[PDB]
Amino acid sequence: TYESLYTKYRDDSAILKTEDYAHWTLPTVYADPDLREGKRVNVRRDYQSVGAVYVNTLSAKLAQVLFPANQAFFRIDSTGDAAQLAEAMGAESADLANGLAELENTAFRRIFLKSSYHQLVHAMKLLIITGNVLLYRDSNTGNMHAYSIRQYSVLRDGGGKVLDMVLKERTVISELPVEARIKYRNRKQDDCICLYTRIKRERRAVGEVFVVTQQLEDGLMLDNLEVYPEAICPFIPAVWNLVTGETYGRGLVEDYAGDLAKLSALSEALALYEIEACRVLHMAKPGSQIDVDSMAERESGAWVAGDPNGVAAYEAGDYNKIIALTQEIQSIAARLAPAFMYATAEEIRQNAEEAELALGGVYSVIADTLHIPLAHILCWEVNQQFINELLSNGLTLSVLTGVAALSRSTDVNKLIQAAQSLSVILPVFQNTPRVDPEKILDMVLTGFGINTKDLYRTEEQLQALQAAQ
Amino acid sequence: TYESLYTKYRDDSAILKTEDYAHWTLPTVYADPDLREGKRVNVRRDYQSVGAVYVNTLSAKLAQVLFPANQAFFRIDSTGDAAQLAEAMGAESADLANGLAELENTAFRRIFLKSSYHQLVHAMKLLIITGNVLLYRDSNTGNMHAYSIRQYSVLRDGGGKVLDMVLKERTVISELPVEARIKYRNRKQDDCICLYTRIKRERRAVGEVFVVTQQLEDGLMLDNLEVYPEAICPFIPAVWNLVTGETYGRGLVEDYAGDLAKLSALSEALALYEIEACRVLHMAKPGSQIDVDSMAERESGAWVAGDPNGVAAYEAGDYNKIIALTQEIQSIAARLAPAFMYATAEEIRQNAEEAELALGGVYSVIADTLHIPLAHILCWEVNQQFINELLSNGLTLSVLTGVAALSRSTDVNKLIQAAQSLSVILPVFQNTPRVDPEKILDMVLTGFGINTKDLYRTEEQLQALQAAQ
Repeated sequence: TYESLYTKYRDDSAILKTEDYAHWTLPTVYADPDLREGKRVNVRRDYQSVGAVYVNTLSAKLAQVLFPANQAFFRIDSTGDAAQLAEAMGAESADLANGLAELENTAFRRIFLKSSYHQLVHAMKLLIITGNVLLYRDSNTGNMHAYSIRQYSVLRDGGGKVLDMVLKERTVISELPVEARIKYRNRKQDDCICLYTRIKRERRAVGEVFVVTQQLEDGLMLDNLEVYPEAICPFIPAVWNLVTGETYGRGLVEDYAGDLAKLSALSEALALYEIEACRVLHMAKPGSQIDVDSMAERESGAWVAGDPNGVAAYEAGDYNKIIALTQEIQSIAARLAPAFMYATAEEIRQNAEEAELALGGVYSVIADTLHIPLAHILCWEVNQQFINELLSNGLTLSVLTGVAALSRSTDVNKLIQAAQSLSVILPVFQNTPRVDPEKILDMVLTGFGINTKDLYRTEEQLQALQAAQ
Repeated sequence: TYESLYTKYRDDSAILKTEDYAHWTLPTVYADPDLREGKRVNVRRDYQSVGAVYVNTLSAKLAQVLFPANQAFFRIDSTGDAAQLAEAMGAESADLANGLAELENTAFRRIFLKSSYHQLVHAMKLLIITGNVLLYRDSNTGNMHAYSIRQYSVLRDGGGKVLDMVLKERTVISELPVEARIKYRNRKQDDCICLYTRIKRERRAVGEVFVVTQQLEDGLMLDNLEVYPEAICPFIPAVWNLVTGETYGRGLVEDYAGDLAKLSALSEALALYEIEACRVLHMAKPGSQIDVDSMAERESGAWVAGDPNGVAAYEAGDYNKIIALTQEIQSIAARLAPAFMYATAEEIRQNAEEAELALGGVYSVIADTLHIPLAHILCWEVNQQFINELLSNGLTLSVLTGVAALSRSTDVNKLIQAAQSLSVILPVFQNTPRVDPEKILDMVLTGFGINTKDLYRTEEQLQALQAAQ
């Protein structure tokens, strides 16, 4: 009876309010799937297209910053406890730094298989306009899909923890498993049948757990029970702005509804004036001597008798109004521009920082709510054994995010500077025997923020080098 | 009776609505083939030509970005499972990297044989204007063809999976096989006869399958049964924008119909004024002393008696209206410009990124829906055995797309930078024996994102080099 839960957990007020926001920017992203059965039903548009362009540009731009195509978007600290991390893979105490880097480098490419990038862009659009999205990642094939709030509903506490979810989907009988298709032997046409999925949180001895099950419209279960640890669950609900106490988030467009509402009416008035500007009439002045028939029926080049100014073109003075309205609309549009950001790894650094400045602190929220689970899922896909050992014991991987994934990104810059300075300081002091070069080295290296333990040689290596002479 | 299915699967509303979009941009691309039998039937044009220029420019530009002429448009990851991939070709563990690169480099040239590029451009036009296209690739010869929704119809579930298709085509009796031409012995003229093809999805033990069959108008089958795995099917339906629940997609032009509709009327009014500006009349003022006969019939150079201002040229004041209308039309046209993008491998990178920014996230959709099957088809054409082994077992090739085919494109840039930095850091630290050069190497290389396993020498090679002394 998952239909009962699905209906119970909905919020009609938010669904009804979020129609205008879509109507002002991109109506086709928020279309109701329950009013159509495979045929077009018309969708109306608005008198202005500024919102569409702004939203398209911002959604396209956000994808490049969050998911760069030539470097990983997450880093592993590993400073917590190297013992267990090294014991899981079975490597030396120092080879962990190389192994983690190899895993991170080889893992992030998996996000570009089987059209995931397009779904990511669609999810960004959904988050910007409606502020809610559910993301499903299939490990067997490598494909993803994004859903709107018209196909799912969630339940959470006052503290924000998600407790339950239900998802609706439509299909046909031919797609069902052989076990369940023995029933419904009649009516084996391409008739549509609904399917429901439920995700529920539960706790076992070694931690919390998510349980997945499925059911048809008429109560019948379909087995397929699966259990995942909370860290590697394939379902990811996300929010843009979440007011404490509520269940669903809010979008960026909701903060700027007044300007769009004030712009649509001006656009309508401009359209009315432009349509009025298409009257082509010629007026014959009354009280003037003219020969209308000859003027209107003679071939070009003839001579006629009458005043050379007895006929004039219709004039209403509506051009100045168009000129005036255009300037006001342009001024409002320009004033709205900054809010929507309309205009080597360091380039990505600066772009992300400027996105932080423009958005106001949501880039960090998006990074926090998306980067953490995807990293675990991809790492599990690339190496099952290593993650299985970590989850069974209870401890979990540490990941850095929030414009802070520069752990292995821009350390070479801090080494180049040290090398440049060491080439200027050491040539001097070579003659003076009172200054120890080792202390200068140990001061300069630590000054720039480099852990000397990853560069200095061990005692055994020095002894071997001295012996090899 | 494939005619019944063909008629059943059509959507008349979309077909009737999509006429205006073609009429505003390029009427000849959407002409009905069932109203003509080999003779011209006139096609009407519109008062404005902005849409035609914009569509031509965008369609021409899109082809260069998607299908560059001097590098492959797809890359193979191979990180999934090198065991089976190496076992299929019969190569070593490390020679796979070279073999895959060779295959990718030698495969992509096949797209330029026998006039495929023109069909690709036509398909891009069709996608932009109507948002639907069916693409057929013939392996025997190397030619392609593109069809509009006036010649085919498709069926899909609520989830978007395509289940069935039907295609219509016209020909003559002389083209039929000898087996079927024994019938229809009479009427062996060049009379036109229709032909129908059906593509249906079905599942067998080792995966899903597509079945192709043909039939004439009068029920008679023509044999030619063929079976393809779903991955290497030669038919590819595509969409530009697909609203969940519906069957056919939507085009880019549909988002900007209001501006074009508002522009056509202004163009008509401008044409009316321009036609009015062709009245050449001379008016003889009433109440003035003049000698009209002498003025109008004497040779040039004569002297006449009369006022020097008794005759004036006709004046209606319609020039200012032309000046005004031109500015408004130009302003609207300029405002429409950005939406249609009107204005070394890195150049292609930047061009594709800017296309991503302008379009709003469709470049990725087009790449996802076109690159994946064409890669498999071309690879099968260049090497049948390798693909046959992979498909029989069940596993499939992994391909990267969505402005993410840079796997083997721009790795040399990340190596040049490392080489430049290594030439500045290693000259220093040569005197200090406390810093190990190997650790600096292993840090700098991994910092830029290079898998050291493809550069470092193995233990055996080092031993051999040491012995060779």
